[PDB]
Amino acid sequence: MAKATTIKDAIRIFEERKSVVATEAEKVELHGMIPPIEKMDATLSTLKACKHLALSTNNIEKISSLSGMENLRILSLGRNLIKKIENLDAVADTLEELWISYNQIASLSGIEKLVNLRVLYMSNNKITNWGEIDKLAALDKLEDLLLAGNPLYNDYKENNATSEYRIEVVKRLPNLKKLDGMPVDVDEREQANVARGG
Repeated sequence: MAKATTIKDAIRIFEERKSVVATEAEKVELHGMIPPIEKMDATLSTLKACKHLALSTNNIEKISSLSGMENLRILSLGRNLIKKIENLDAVADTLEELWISYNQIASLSGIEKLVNLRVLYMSNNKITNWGEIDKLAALDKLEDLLLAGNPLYNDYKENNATSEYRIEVVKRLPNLKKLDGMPVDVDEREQANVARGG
């Protein structure tokens, strides 16, 4: 369990605790992070040598290195926790491929940005603000996004609204190309035929 203070301490701690090979590496493969993360001086410097960030379980209490994460492009993460929003803006502005199996969020700006990104995978995300999250989450534009785990979508209908979203994509096809393709089930050729045909 490496903490999150300075760049020398953050990487040295990650090399002695998580036993990883950051060293300002363009691609770092860590496992777990520290929940009180706030000042990422390492991100600020490693930003020059930053491109792919890989993690497994990381809680985020705060985040001051938004510009540091503002240069990330690939994010290999499987579980992360976030309550406020102070990084998803720049992170969503520069990220391209965000892989997040589990991720809990509760900020309208964070969700709108991370979803506004290019392609993202969320099989276990935590969002319950259906009111704005539903459409405000780039629902009518979002390029590629996988959503198969959350109270919002599960509130609509576990496996009854997901496929419905697919029919809305094939019919209302505005910008988004892969708005949660999990429920595709090769039925878009039939469901969208009965929904788009009539």
